[PDB]
Amino acid sequence: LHLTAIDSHAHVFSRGLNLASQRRYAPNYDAPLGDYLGQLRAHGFSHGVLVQPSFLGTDNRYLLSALQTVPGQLRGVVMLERDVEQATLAEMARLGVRGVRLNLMGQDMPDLTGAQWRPLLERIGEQGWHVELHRQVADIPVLVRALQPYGLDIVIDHFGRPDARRGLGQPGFAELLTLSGRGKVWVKVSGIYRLQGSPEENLAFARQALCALEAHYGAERLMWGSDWPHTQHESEVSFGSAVEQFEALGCSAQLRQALLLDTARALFGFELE
Repeated sequence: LHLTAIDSHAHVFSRGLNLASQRRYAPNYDAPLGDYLGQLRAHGFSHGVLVQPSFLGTDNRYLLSALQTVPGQLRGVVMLERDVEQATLAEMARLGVRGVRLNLMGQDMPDLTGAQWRPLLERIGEQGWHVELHRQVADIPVLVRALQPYGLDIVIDHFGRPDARRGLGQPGFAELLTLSGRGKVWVKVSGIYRLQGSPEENLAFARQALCALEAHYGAERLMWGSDWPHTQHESEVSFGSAVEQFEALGCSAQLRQALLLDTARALFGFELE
């Protein structure tokens, strides 16, 4: 109910469904809506964004089913097949999805400026949906500049997935702090435990990255994510250990309100107050 704080980026999926529909990539434990909702209230956050989990591909049935289960409380982003009709996009936005995630990371580099993607890029544009990116920082500036012309919001995952043990002048992060984003570029500060480093190194870099990122994009463009249930890091990370890392960044009260509410509240339209 009360819009106290918003968690952007999170996944849900049932072990019984991952066993009944037969999947094998990264499905073992169960991440039901209830658990996530519990972990949310348990740490403050009242609203969240369900992002489509990679191992489910275009099947957004569970995400869609969980959005209706708790109306208004969640928004979530999906993954769409190459050619999709506006009809289904509208019906999804009506359900609460406000963006699409291409999600490459460990996938073959797509040519967004190409013609085999435009058919979809136009569909999401007419709906106002943003496009979520997830790939090495090295490729981010190229994917961003490709979606740049389409005039739509671009959300970058996990600091841009740079290398914690490489500095801010990294091959991809550098262009990021100098990118030409007409305020249409968002960057998510989440899952620092993915920066290919030690929990103490990623944390040191996450600290520097934030200050540099906000200095170029602004607080109204940075939002915090839990990345729950933290896939491939379940043993090391939990919702609480993720918040604790947030508290560790040492963000002033102002930025925290932007990273935990204001920003995400705008992009996903959580117009509640």
